[PDB]
Amino acid sequence: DMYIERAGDITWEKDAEVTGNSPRLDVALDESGDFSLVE
Amino acid sequence: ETTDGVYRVMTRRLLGSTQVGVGVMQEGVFHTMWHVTKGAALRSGEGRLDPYWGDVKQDLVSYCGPWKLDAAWDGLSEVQLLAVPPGERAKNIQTLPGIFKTKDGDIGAVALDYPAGTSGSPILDKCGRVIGLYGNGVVIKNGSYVSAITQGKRE
Ligand SMILES: Cc1nc(CNC(=O)c2[nH]c([C@H]3CCCNC3)nc2C)c[nH]1
Repeated sequence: DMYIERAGDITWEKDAEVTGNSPRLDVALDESGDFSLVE
Repeated sequence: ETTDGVYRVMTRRLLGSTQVGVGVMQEGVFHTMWHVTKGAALRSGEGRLDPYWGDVKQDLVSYCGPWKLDAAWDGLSEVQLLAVPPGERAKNIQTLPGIFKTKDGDIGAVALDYPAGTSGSPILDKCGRVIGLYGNGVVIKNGSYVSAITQGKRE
Protein backbone atom coordinates (compact mmCIF):
# COMPACT_ATOMS: atom_id res chain seq x y z
CA ASP A 1 0.00 0.00 0.00
CA MET A 2 1.34 3.38 -1.11
CA TYR A 3 1.66 6.49 1.06
CA ILE A 4 2.87 10.10 0.76
CA GLU A 5 5.43 12.17 2.79
CA ARG A 6 6.05 15.93 2.50
CA ALA A 7 9.44 16.71 0.89
CA GLY A 8 9.27 20.53 0.74
CA ASP A 9 7.83 23.84 -0.48
CA ILE A 10 7.49 24.62 -4.18
CA THR A 11 9.59 27.74 -4.73
CA TRP A 12 12.05 29.07 -7.30
CA GLU A 13 15.55 29.27 -5.70
CA LYS A 14 17.94 31.98 -6.92
CA ASP A 15 21.50 30.71 -7.37
CA ALA A 16 20.55 27.07 -7.92
CA GLU A 17 22.93 24.71 -9.86
CA VAL A 18 22.57 25.63 -13.57
CA THR A 19 23.07 22.49 -15.76
CA GLY A 20 21.62 20.40 -18.64
CA ASN A 21 21.50 20.99 -22.39
CA SER A 22 18.49 21.93 -24.74
CA PRO A 23 18.20 19.28 -27.51
CA ARG A 24 15.58 19.53 -30.28
CA LEU A 25 14.37 15.95 -30.85
CA ASP A 26 11.94 14.41 -33.37
CA VAL A 27 9.73 12.15 -31.21
CA ALA A 28 6.54 10.01 -31.43
CA LEU A 29 4.06 9.29 -28.57
CA ASP A 30 2.33 5.88 -28.54
CA GLU A 31 -1.01 4.71 -27.01
CA SER A 32 0.88 3.39 -23.93
CA GLY A 33 2.38 6.84 -23.19
CA ASP A 34 5.86 5.84 -24.45
CA PHE A 35 8.03 8.43 -26.22
CA SER A 36 10.28 7.10 -28.99
CA LEU A 37 12.74 8.69 -31.44
CA VAL A 38 11.88 9.23 -35.06
CA GLU A 39 15.02 9.44 -37.25
CA GLU B 1 -1.51 15.98 5.11
CA THR B 2 -3.11 18.24 2.49
CA THR B 3 -0.65 21.15 2.83
CA ASP B 4 0.46 22.57 -0.57
CA GLY B 5 3.99 21.40 -1.55
CA VAL B 6 6.05 18.53 -3.02
CA TYR B 7 5.69 14.94 -1.69
CA ARG B 8 7.44 11.54 -1.89
CA VAL B 9 5.35 8.53 -3.00
CA MET B 10 6.50 5.42 -1.10
CA THR B 11 5.72 1.69 -0.81
CA ARG B 12 6.26 -0.99 1.86
CA ARG B 13 5.43 -3.82 -0.71
CA LEU B 14 9.15 -4.34 -1.49
CA LEU B 15 12.26 -4.55 0.80
CA GLY B 16 12.11 -1.66 3.31
CA SER B 17 10.42 1.60 2.30
CA THR B 18 11.02 2.16 -1.40
CA GLN B 19 10.42 5.52 -3.12
CA VAL B 20 8.49 4.90 -6.41
CA GLY B 21 7.88 8.56 -7.29
CA VAL B 22 7.00 12.17 -6.35
CA GLY B 23 3.91 14.40 -6.62
CA VAL B 24 2.53 17.91 -6.11
CA MET B 25 -0.21 18.85 -3.67
CA GLN B 26 -2.10 21.97 -4.85
CA GLU B 27 -5.63 23.16 -3.98
CA GLY B 28 -6.36 19.89 -2.12
CA VAL B 29 -5.47 17.82 -5.24
CA PHE B 30 -2.50 15.48 -5.43
CA HIS B 31 -0.89 15.37 -8.92
CA THR B 32 1.52 12.65 -10.02
CA MET B 33 2.49 10.51 -13.06
CA TRP B 34 0.31 7.49 -13.86
CA HIS B 35 3.24 5.04 -13.94
CA VAL B 36 4.15 5.85 -10.28
CA THR B 37 0.83 4.69 -8.71
CA LYS B 38 -0.80 2.74 -11.61
CA GLY B 39 -4.03 4.47 -10.42
CA ALA B 40 -3.86 2.88 -6.91
CA ALA B 41 -5.17 4.63 -3.77
CA LEU B 42 -2.68 6.48 -1.54
CA ARG B 43 -2.37 6.87 2.22
CA SER B 44 -1.57 10.18 4.01
CA GLY B 45 -1.30 9.21 7.68
CA GLU B 46 -4.75 7.89 8.64
CA GLY B 47 -6.36 9.54 5.54
CA ARG B 48 -7.01 7.96 2.14
CA LEU B 49 -6.54 9.70 -1.22
CA ASP B 50 -8.66 8.20 -4.02
CA PRO B 51 -7.89 8.70 -7.75
CA TYR B 52 -10.19 11.18 -9.59
CA TRP B 53 -8.82 11.52 -13.14
CA GLY B 54 -6.07 9.71 -15.07
CA ASP B 55 -4.83 8.96 -18.58
CA VAL B 56 -2.15 6.39 -19.58
CA LYS B 57 -1.21 8.32 -22.78
CA GLN B 58 -0.62 11.60 -20.95
CA ASP B 59 0.94 9.56 -18.07
CA LEU B 60 -0.82 11.72 -15.45
CA VAL B 61 -3.21 11.10 -12.52
CA SER B 62 -4.94 13.41 -9.94
CA TYR B 63 -6.29 12.52 -6.44
CA CYS B 64 -9.28 14.06 -4.55
CA GLY B 65 -10.16 16.33 -7.47
CA PRO B 66 -9.61 17.48 -11.01
CA TRP B 67 -6.17 18.48 -12.38
CA LYS B 68 -5.36 22.02 -11.06
CA LEU B 69 -1.95 22.79 -12.61
CA ASP B 70 -2.35 25.05 -15.68
CA ALA B 71 0.87 27.16 -16.07
CA ALA B 72 2.94 26.52 -19.22
CA TRP B 73 6.61 26.98 -20.29
CA ASP B 74 6.92 30.23 -22.28
CA GLY B 75 9.25 28.53 -24.83
CA LEU B 76 12.02 31.05 -24.02
CA SER B 77 13.14 31.10 -20.38
CA GLU B 78 15.07 28.75 -18.07
CA VAL B 79 13.09 26.56 -15.64
CA GLN B 80 13.78 24.69 -12.39
CA LEU B 81 13.32 20.99 -11.81
CA LEU B 82 12.63 20.60 -8.07
CA ALA B 83 14.15 17.09 -8.00
CA VAL B 84 13.19 14.88 -5.06
CA PRO B 85 15.55 11.85 -5.39
CA PRO B 86 15.13 8.64 -3.36
CA GLY B 87 16.80 8.94 0.04
CA GLU B 88 18.05 12.45 -0.80
CA ARG B 89 16.83 15.96 0.07
CA ALA B 90 14.76 18.10 -2.47
CA LYS B 91 17.09 20.04 -4.84
CA ASN B 92 16.36 22.76 -7.46
CA ILE B 93 18.20 22.43 -10.79
CA GLN B 94 18.04 25.26 -13.33
CA THR B 95 18.11 24.35 -17.01
CA LEU B 96 16.98 25.72 -20.38
CA PRO B 97 14.56 23.21 -21.90
CA GLY B 98 14.91 21.52 -25.26
CA ILE B 99 11.97 20.57 -27.51
CA PHE B 100 10.14 17.39 -28.40
CA LYS B 101 8.73 17.89 -31.91
CA THR B 102 5.68 15.63 -32.43
CA LYS B 103 3.03 15.25 -35.21
CA ASP B 104 0.61 16.89 -32.65
CA GLY B 105 2.80 19.85 -31.64
CA ASP B 106 5.94 20.83 -29.72
CA ILE B 107 6.47 20.08 -26.01
CA GLY B 108 9.15 21.42 -23.63
CA ALA B 109 11.77 18.91 -22.48
CA VAL B 110 14.36 18.77 -19.70
CA ALA B 111 17.68 17.01 -20.26
CA LEU B 112 18.39 15.87 -16.72
CA ASP B 113 19.02 12.27 -15.62
CA TYR B 114 17.70 11.12 -12.26
CA PRO B 115 16.66 7.75 -10.68
CA ALA B 116 13.27 6.23 -11.74
CA GLY B 117 11.90 7.09 -8.24
CA THR B 118 12.28 10.83 -9.05
CA SER B 119 9.24 10.56 -11.51
CA GLY B 120 6.57 13.14 -10.72
CA SER B 121 9.00 15.88 -9.54
CA PRO B 122 7.67 19.35 -10.55
CA ILE B 123 9.17 21.72 -13.09
CA LEU B 124 8.66 25.40 -12.26
CA ASP B 125 8.71 28.88 -13.83
CA LYS B 126 10.38 32.03 -12.24
CA CYS B 127 7.19 32.72 -10.23
CA GLY B 128 7.22 29.23 -8.66
CA ARG B 129 4.27 28.03 -10.81
CA VAL B 130 4.30 24.34 -11.73
CA ILE B 131 4.45 24.15 -15.53
CA GLY B 132 4.67 20.32 -15.65
CA LEU B 133 5.98 17.04 -14.19
CA TYR B 134 9.24 15.11 -14.80
CA GLY B 135 9.36 11.42 -15.65
CA ASN B 136 7.92 10.72 -19.12
CA GLY B 137 10.60 10.89 -21.75
CA VAL B 138 13.15 9.11 -23.89
CA VAL B 139 16.78 7.84 -24.10
CA ILE B 140 18.79 9.60 -26.83
CA LYS B 141 21.76 8.35 -29.04
CA ASN B 142 24.02 9.75 -26.22
CA GLY B 143 22.61 7.14 -23.79
CA SER B 144 21.28 10.00 -21.59
CA TYR B 145 17.65 10.59 -20.53
CA VAL B 146 15.49 13.54 -21.69
CA SER B 147 12.06 14.02 -20.05
CA ALA B 148 9.08 15.89 -21.46
CA ILE B 149 7.63 18.81 -19.48
CA THR B 150 4.23 17.02 -18.97
CA GLN B 151 1.33 19.29 -18.10
CA GLY B 152 -2.33 18.37 -17.64
CA LYS B 153 -5.41 20.30 -18.67
CA ARG B 154 -7.35 22.23 -16.01
CA GLU B 155 -11.11 22.21 -16.81
C1 LIG C 1 15.96 6.75 -17.03
C2 LIG C 1 15.02 7.58 -16.25
N1 LIG C 1 13.70 7.52 -16.35
C3 LIG C 1 13.19 8.43 -15.44
C4 LIG C 1 11.72 8.66 -15.32
N2 LIG C 1 10.91 7.67 -16.00
C5 LIG C 1 10.92 6.39 -15.64
O1 LIG C 1 11.73 5.95 -14.82
C6 LIG C 1 9.92 5.51 -16.26
N3 LIG C 1 9.14 5.89 -17.33
C7 LIG C 1 8.28 4.86 -17.59
C8 LIG C 1 7.34 4.69 -18.74
C9 LIG C 1 5.93 4.26 -18.28
C10 LIG C 1 4.76 5.15 -18.69
C11 LIG C 1 5.02 5.84 -20.02
N4 LIG C 1 6.21 6.67 -19.87
C12 LIG C 1 7.43 5.86 -19.73
N5 LIG C 1 8.54 3.85 -16.75
C13 LIG C 1 9.49 4.24 -15.91
C14 LIG C 1 9.91 3.33 -14.80
C15 LIG C 1 14.23 9.04 -14.81
N6 LIG C 1 15.38 8.48 -15.32
